Amino acid sequence: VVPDTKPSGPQHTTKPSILGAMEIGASSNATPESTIETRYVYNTNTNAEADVEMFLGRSALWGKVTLTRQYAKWEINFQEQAHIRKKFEFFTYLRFDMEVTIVTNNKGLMQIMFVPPGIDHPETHDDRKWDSASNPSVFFQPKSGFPRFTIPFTGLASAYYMFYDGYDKPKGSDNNEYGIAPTNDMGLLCFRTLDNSGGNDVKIYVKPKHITAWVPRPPRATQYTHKYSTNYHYKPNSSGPDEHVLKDRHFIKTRPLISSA
Amino acid sequence: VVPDTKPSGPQHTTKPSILGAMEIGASSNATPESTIETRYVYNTNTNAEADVEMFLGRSALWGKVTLTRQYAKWEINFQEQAHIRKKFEFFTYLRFDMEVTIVTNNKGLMQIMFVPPGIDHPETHDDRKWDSASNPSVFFQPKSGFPRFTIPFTGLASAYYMFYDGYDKPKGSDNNEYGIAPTNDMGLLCFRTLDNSGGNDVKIYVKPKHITAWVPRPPRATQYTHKYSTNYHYKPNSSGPDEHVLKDRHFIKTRPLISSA
Amino acid sequence: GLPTRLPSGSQQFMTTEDEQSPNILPGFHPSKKIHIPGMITNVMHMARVDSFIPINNIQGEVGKVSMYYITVTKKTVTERILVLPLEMSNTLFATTLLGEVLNYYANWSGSITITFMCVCDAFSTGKFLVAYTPPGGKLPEDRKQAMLGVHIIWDLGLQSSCTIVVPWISSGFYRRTKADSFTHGGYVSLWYQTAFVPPVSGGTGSILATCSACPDMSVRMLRDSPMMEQKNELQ
Amino acid sequence: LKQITIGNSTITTQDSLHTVLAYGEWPTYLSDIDATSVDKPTHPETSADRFYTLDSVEWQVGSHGWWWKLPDALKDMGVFGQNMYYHSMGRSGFIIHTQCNATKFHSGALIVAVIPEHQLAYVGGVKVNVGYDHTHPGQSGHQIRGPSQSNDRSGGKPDEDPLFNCNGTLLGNITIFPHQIINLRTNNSSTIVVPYINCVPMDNMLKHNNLSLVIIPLVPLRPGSSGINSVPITVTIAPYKSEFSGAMEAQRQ
Amino acid sequence: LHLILLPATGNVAENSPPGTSVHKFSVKLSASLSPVIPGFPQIVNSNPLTEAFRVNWLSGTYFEVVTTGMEQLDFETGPNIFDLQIYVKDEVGVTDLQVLTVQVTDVN
Amino acid sequence: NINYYKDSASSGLSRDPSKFTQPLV
Amino acid sequence: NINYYKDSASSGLSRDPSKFTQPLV
Repeated sequence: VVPDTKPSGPQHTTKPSILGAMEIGASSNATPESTIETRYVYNTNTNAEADVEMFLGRSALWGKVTLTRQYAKWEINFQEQAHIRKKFEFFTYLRFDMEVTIVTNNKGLMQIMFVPPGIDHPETHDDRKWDSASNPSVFFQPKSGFPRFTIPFTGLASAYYMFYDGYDKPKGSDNNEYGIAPTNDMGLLCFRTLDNSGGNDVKIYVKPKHITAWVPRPPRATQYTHKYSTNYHYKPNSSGPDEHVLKDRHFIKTRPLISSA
Repeated sequence: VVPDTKPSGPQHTTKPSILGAMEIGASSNATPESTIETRYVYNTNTNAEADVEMFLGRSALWGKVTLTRQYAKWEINFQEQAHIRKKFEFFTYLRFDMEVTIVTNNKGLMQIMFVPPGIDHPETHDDRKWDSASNPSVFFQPKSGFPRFTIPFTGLASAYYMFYDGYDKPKGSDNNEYGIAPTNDMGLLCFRTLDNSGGNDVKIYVKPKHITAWVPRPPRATQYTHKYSTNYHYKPNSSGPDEHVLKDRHFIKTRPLISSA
Repeated sequence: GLPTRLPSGSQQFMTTEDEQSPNILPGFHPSKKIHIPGMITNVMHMARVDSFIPINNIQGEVGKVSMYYITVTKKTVTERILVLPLEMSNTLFATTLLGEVLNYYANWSGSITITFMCVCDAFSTGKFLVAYTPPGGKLPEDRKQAMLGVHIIWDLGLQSSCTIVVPWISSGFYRRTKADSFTHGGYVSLWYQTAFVPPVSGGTGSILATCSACPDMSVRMLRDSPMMEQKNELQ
Repeated sequence: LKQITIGNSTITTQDSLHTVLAYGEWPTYLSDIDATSVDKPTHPETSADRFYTLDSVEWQVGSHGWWWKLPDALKDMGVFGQNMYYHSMGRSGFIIHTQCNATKFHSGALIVAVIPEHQLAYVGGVKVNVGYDHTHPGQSGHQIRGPSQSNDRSGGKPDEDPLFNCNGTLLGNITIFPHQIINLRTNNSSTIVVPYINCVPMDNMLKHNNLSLVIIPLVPLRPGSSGINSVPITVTIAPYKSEFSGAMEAQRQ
Repeated sequence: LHLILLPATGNVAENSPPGTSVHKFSVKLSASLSPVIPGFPQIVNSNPLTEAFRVNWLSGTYFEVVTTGMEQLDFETGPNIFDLQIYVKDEVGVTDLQVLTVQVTDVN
Repeated sequence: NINYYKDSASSGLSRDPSKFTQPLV
Repeated sequence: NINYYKDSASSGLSRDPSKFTQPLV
């Protein structure tokens, strides 16, 4: 819980608990007992809804796909949906198992093949690569059930890189890849339908659990432009004769006059 | 249980347990042992069906909606259904968690997004605002299941205001809002269908539980006219040249003659 | 067979539930957890770090670093320098660490810290009155009215930063994040206490301000934040 | 007063604040419980751990800021650089010391921060990885040059807007990082101790830059009554508790 | 009175011709609609001391800060930053001082 | 507190602010 | 008396008339 408020009478002190220093890079400890006359207040609120586990552990949407010919593919990443990508880009390193739930409006009999990294996925339905011996697969009938399965932390390091300030190839190389793109791939999910019944919309809800965030950061203050790319200059009109005009798309509203708001 | 009846013989007392006073604002304690000759009667009835928990805790209907284009919206309030609004307007302050059940005749795959206060809801189906990261959402298939979820007490005070005799803005303000309308909003539920199968009728049954009623009141003795408004003058015919005639719509029946009923 | 019943709410997928799920990839051994410095356990710990407020966010300054400071000078008469309406949805707070954490939550209840710093020469001095008009109270628009609420008066010398602790004055127990008229938080107005006297005739001083949360600040009802949008599709 | 002595070199200050300790941890060596390679790491400990002072930059009216990538800035600073090039991996904490002093007539402020994984944004438009040559400028630093529509777009130039931290996040929230402020009114230097912050025990010192030192002129530099319109800023970085492993040929060309 | 948009920072190029703009500000008339004295708003002081900042009149209640060019801006020599204060003043008479900071860009 | 899948990664959700706000020596 | 959702708000229904009928001093 949060601490209670202590009483505070009139104080005439020579050590001001108000005059701090912003330059020292430390925040002030000034509680309202230092500025005014407080009363004892049994305060029992908790920030239990703010800890990383309950903050991120809510099973948001990570990606949508569309079964074209009873087949669709999705490479696991949080980079497509800005709302959850921002909550992740709060922190630098994150370590979490994830719990994938598939909300599909299809009807019939579907199959999900979690392709671990480094192998070839089925390039279409009724491919030979679907008969797999070791690639873990999930069968389900969308009516009567939502398929769900946990992927443990597949990291190749002690955490996930939300931001990576490095490359993967040495200096003189030519196809160097900035960012977190090479640092990790979580495989991919290949969906197919064995029947013909339902729609084609598949939503992948992923819930980070057993989270352990590592380095806080300034939350993203600009709308994204690409994935894995942390650009923010939006090039809105590529066709017209202004393509070289780059919007900014921030969220700082302006007020008409200071000292009047 | 209720107390047993005690025996009572012929009494010639000088302290009448009958002559009370209505002016003192206290009800009389006169049990039938004070007026007549009673016998001991082992009486074991209970008023267990009358306590606030079992009186209000019955999961009544709170609102209906109609999925227009696979989309409908409902702001949580007990103000639309008079039968339950009356049982609530029995008391002044009420504190309760509520358990929402959705009875939909739709077929397919629906989604309910409980939008907490202060944010923008999805203004239609296939809106971008549906891919949310933190707004708690409920997916279900109406066949094989009735979705149900508990909303704890979201109060901003120690109870809910059934009646509020105040405004929200100071005196000189212009859009002051009388009543309980500003005192609280419980968010809203946005329904959509991902398939196309079923009907459009959605009923929201809400069950107050862990109730704690606080101040009794005279139960509403007139049919309602608006919500949040506690008016009772019904303006029945707005079109015709009588619009300025206001019915009353009370439930007091008249008898032909007193001393004859 | 043991008799079981499936009440309502037992074939559904609620995004915010807490269930166990079958582990795909069994026997999988995650890489060891090494000690990385800086571990965080609670986002409110982010909401307790001071962050600058864009106090000069006028239509010519947004997008420029000059939107973080306002310029004060020597004026003969008292003036209202700056007003910050305590609304954690206002673009002043909604862009700082405090506000950007609090905007994920529908309600917040606690005390705020606001640390004013004056960046000027070593010979410039001055006194400012930092007043907080409690909820329900009109914007002061005169120092004789502003000084009746919670206010402090900070000098300027050998130490430049000063903190006003906006205390938790409220009727209810929680104050809505998206500011409305019922739970409004009041205003924080900065007034010239005696002046700002620079060492020259036309000297100026540039004032900044940071906001943070006191240890007794709390939040509830996590929601989507209005401080992020997605209109395009990320490719 | 203050004095910081690492091997062979000494830093002295007179109007200095309390030394910031990034995330409350001092730089330490790699414990056996956290190590993953088998080869024995090398510990220079006196020829690598010392104050290498990079070039001085010119703080003018209109300078938007400078950022130094680490350990890339020290890649040619003595035996620390020589070990960076001759070892497959390496970890090191740093002791970053910033120095700027003007006068009792000058005014202004610098927000001196230390960003782990400062993944820079592209200078705009199409999806293009920022060039290797630009996020690895060496000790010369990188002048920020400020935002504009006329900045070059070729070769993956990094972002030049100092308000958005050159990465998309607002300035002023940068104070969540281990930082300090050089207010020419009160202090004239800033010291920051940073441990090795990375999710892996050691990684290549050339491909990956863990830290990034960023100095932004929060408030411009007024000359006041004195004809001095610019002041030099000097950055004196010192590795501390550095260790490398996996010897090999020089990763130069 | 309220000087609209003027706590603010300007930008002039080094080799700027006489008459080039620096900033555009306006003025609110205190909701009694007393106009501004025809000579005002003006510039009372500069930070280190300066001319060549004249405050012209654009059409309406919009004003503008314009370098008149009587003094030359050479950024490679000083001074480089100016802090002008603007004094709007209306008929009934209620002054308002606000400060405009002028920075001189470095034309290569 | 039962774990029905006999595995650690299958469990549900699991459960000092001076590292920031005071990172001084 | 088992609580299957490990939470208080998830439970089922929970469980002196002189404050009225005699509010005298």
